[PDB]
Amino acid sequence: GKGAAKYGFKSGVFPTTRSILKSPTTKQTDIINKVKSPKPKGVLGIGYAKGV
Amino acid sequence: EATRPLSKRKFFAIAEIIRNKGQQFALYESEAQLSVAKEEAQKAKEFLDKRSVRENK
RNA sequence: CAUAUUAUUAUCUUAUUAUUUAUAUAAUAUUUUUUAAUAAAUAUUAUUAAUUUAUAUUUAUUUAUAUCAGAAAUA
RNA sequence: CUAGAGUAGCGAAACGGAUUCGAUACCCGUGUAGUUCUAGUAGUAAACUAUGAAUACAAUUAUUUAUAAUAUAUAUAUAAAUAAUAAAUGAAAAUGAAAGUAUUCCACCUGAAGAGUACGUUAGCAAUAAUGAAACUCAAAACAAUAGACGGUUACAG
RNA sequence: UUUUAUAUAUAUAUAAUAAGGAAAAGUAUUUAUAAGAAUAUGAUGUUGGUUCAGAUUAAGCGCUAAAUAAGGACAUGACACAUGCGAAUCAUACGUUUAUUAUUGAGAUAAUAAAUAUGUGGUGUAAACGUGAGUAAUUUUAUUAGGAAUUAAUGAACUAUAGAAUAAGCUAAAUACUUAAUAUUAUAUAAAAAUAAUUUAUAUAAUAAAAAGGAUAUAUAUAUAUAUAUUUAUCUAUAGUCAAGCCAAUAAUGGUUUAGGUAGUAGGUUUAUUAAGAGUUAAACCUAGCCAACGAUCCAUAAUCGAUAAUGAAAGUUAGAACGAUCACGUUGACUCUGAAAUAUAGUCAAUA
Ligand SMILES: [Mg+2]
Ligand SMILES: [Mg+2]
Ligand SMILES: [Mg+2]
Ligand SMILES: [Mg+2]
Ligand SMILES: [Mg+2]
Ligand SMILES: [Mg+2]
Ligand SMILES: [Mg+2]
Ligand SMILES: [Mg+2]
Ligand SMILES: [Mg+2]
Ligand SMILES: [Mg+2]
Ligand SMILES: [Mg+2]
Ligand SMILES: [Mg+2]
Ligand SMILES: [Mg+2]
Ligand SMILES: [Mg+2]
Ligand SMILES: [Mg+2]
Ligand SMILES: [Mg+2]
Ligand SMILES: [Mg+2]
Ligand SMILES: [Mg+2]
Ligand SMILES: [Mg+2]
Ligand SMILES: [Mg+2]
Ligand SMILES: [Mg+2]
Ligand SMILES: [Mg+2]
Ligand SMILES: [Mg+2]
Ligand SMILES: [Mg+2]
Ligand SMILES: [Mg+2]
Ligand SMILES: [Mg+2]
Ligand SMILES: [Mg+2]
Ligand SMILES: [Mg+2]
Ligand SMILES: [Mg+2]
Ligand SMILES: [Mg+2]
Ligand SMILES: [Mg+2]
Ligand SMILES: [Mg+2]
Ligand SMILES: [Mg+2]
Ligand SMILES: [Mg+2]
Ligand SMILES: [Mg+2]
Ligand SMILES: [Mg+2]
Repeated sequence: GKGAAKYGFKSGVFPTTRSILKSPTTKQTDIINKVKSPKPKGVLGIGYAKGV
Repeated sequence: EATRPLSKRKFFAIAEIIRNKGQQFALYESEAQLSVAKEEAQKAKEFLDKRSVRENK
C-alpha cells in the first residue's frame, strides 16, 4: 500500500507496454546524429583510446 | 570498460591512461639511480683530492 | 560410551551411460570371385536363394577414463 | 615465575608467646619466599583528573611562573600554571577555559544478579592474561541532593 | 581630512585653510504533522528496566450465536495413501467391418448408407495445477533508458508475401518410416566511415536443407487412369509477432567462541564442445597468483519480491497466507533420446514403499 504512493496511488500492475518499432527509425535525424557524432575521447567518454 | 567474459573473474579491460604516475615512477627510479652513481663518483673524487691536499700540507 | 543423517576420498565394489581401445569364418546393406534353382529362345543366357570378397551402419566381446548408489575411513 | 649471584633491615607462609567464650586475627618473638642486581617471561592496578586526542571561539579577578621591554619604578605588557568565579551546561554535586559554544576521528555503554562466571580459542615455564556467553530469578537496581536518627564523631560553652 | 605657508636637512617639524542639504499626492491556497501512563524513594530529582493504554493476524481456544452478500481455508509430516475422476481427439491419413441398389459369377467392383480409435498413424500433456524440500547464490530474487561473443543459414506457431510439392523402397496401406532427385557463412575485388574494425555492394565457393496427400464436383477419353476447379492439409524462403541462451553493475539473515581459505585454486596460451564468451566441462603447456577483520572459508537458517497484507507521523519494521511476478520441485540420485529449449511428472539404471 505504501509503495503505490509513488505510482499515483494505483494498486496492481499492468504489463509493460510493447514498442511497435523495436529499433529507432531512419527519419529520426537527431538519434542518428548522436550515434554518428564523434565519440568523447578519454575516460569521461565511452571508447578505447587511439594507442591502447 | 565492460567486456566479454575473459576469465572466471575478469570482465573489464583497460581503455586509456589519464595519469601515467605509475609509469613515471619507474623511469624516474632508473634515472635517479644512474644520476646518483655519477654524482657520487664526482664528489668522492673531490673528497680524495682534498685528502691529498691535506696530506701534502 | 551409544544412535542417527548430509559431506568428502591417493581406498574397495559398480548399474546405466559417454567417449575411447582392440577383436570378430558376427550380422545387415551394397562391390567382386563364384555355386545351386529358375526363365526365353536356338551350347546357353540372364535371373532370384545360398558361397567367397571389402566399404559403411550396428550388434557380441573385451582395454582405459568418468559415473547413480553402496560399503571402509575421517570430519 | 624462570636462571644466576646477593641477602643488612623489612617481611607473605610457617613455627611459638599473648588476648579471647573461641583467635583460626589484630599485639609480641624467631623468621622462609620476596623486596636487591644482572639476563629474561608476563602485560595486569582506585594503571584516576574515576574526565581520549586535535582545532576555532568564549567575561573577569587574584597570585605566581616564563619571556620581552621601558626608566627598585612603570601596581609594566605577552604567555602558561594555580585559585575563586560570570555566562553557559548539568539530575544535582559540581565544571569553568572544559563537564561551555561548535567541528573531526577513535574507544566504550544499553536493568540487577547469573558474570568478567562457564565452555572454546590465542599467548606464556607456570600463576595466569586476552576474547567472552547463555539459560534461570526478580521488579527491581543505582546516582545526586533533602530532613531525620545514629557514630567506641570533633570543638565550644554552660 | 585635503592643500598650502615658514623653517630645517625628496623628506621632517610647526601654522592656516572643510567641498558631502535632498523636501510633493496616488500608484487565500501557508502546506507535513510524532501526546503518554503505573511502578524508585521516609519524601525530591535523575538514570534504569518492567508492564500497560492503540492497531492487526494464515490465527487457535473458552462462552455465545439470526439471516444475507462477498473474500479466505493443512502454516505442522516435500508424512503414507483405500476408492472415483483430472487428457483426449481426428472415420476428411491409412486400414478393417457390415446393409441395400446396380452391374458382373463363393465373391469382384462402384453408388448410397452406416458402424470400427483392442490394427498402423497425426496432433496435445516443456503448458496448466499443486507444492516450498532444496537454494545465502557456481546458474537464485530485484533493478538498469547495461551489454556481447558483436548469439544459430533455430520456429516452437500464427500473420503477410512468393515458390514448390518428383522418384523409388519397406510396411497389409498411408499425410508412417527410410534411400534418392531438385530449390547464410567463407573467400576475392573495391567502396566508405559510426574505422585502427565494422558495414556496404559485387563475384564465386559450397548453401542445398524438403514435402503429402485427403474430401468433393465436374471434364476427358480408354471400372482405369488423367485435367482442371473448390476445400482442407504438406515443405521451403523473407519479414513481422510471440519467444529463448550468455555475461556485466548494486542489494539480499545470524555466528569469527568459524581467521585464515583456495590448488582448477588466480591469471595467460592453444585445442576439443556450443548458436554463442568463459578453468563451465575434457586435454596440453606456462605464470603465482586469487579472497579475507568494510569479515573470507565453514556452519545454521531461509523459497525471493511487488503498485500485495499489517503497522507507524514518517524513516522504517514484520509477513511472503490471500491477488500478482520470478525460481525450484512433482517419492530420491545420476545419466540418455527427442527437441529450438528437458538431466522432462518422459525413458534407462539404481534407492525407498
Ligand atoms: Mg581468457
Ligand atoms: Mg631467583
Ligand atoms: Mg633477604
Ligand atoms: Mg621483624
Ligand atoms: Mg575480626
Ligand atoms: Mg608476626
Ligand atoms: Mg619482583
Ligand atoms: Mg617484556
Ligand atoms: Mg586480573
Ligand atoms: Mg583493565
Ligand atoms: Mg578505566
Ligand atoms: Mg553527565
Ligand atoms: Mg581469565
Ligand atoms: Mg513499591
Ligand atoms: Mg497493547
Ligand atoms: Mg465461502
Ligand atoms: Mg504444506
Ligand atoms: Mg505454507
Ligand atoms: Mg476411413
Ligand atoms: Mg488407435
Ligand atoms: Mg512444468
Ligand atoms: Mg501456479
Ligand atoms: Mg508409397
Ligand atoms: Mg512424414
Ligand atoms: Mg577457452
Ligand atoms: Mg571453477
Ligand atoms: Mg587441465
Ligand atoms: Mg563470515
Ligand atoms: Mg526451506
Ligand atoms: Mg523452499
Ligand atoms: Mg503468495
Ligand atoms: Mg523473509
Ligand atoms: Mg494454500
Ligand atoms: Mg524436474
Ligand atoms: Mg527429480
Ligand atoms: Mg507424496
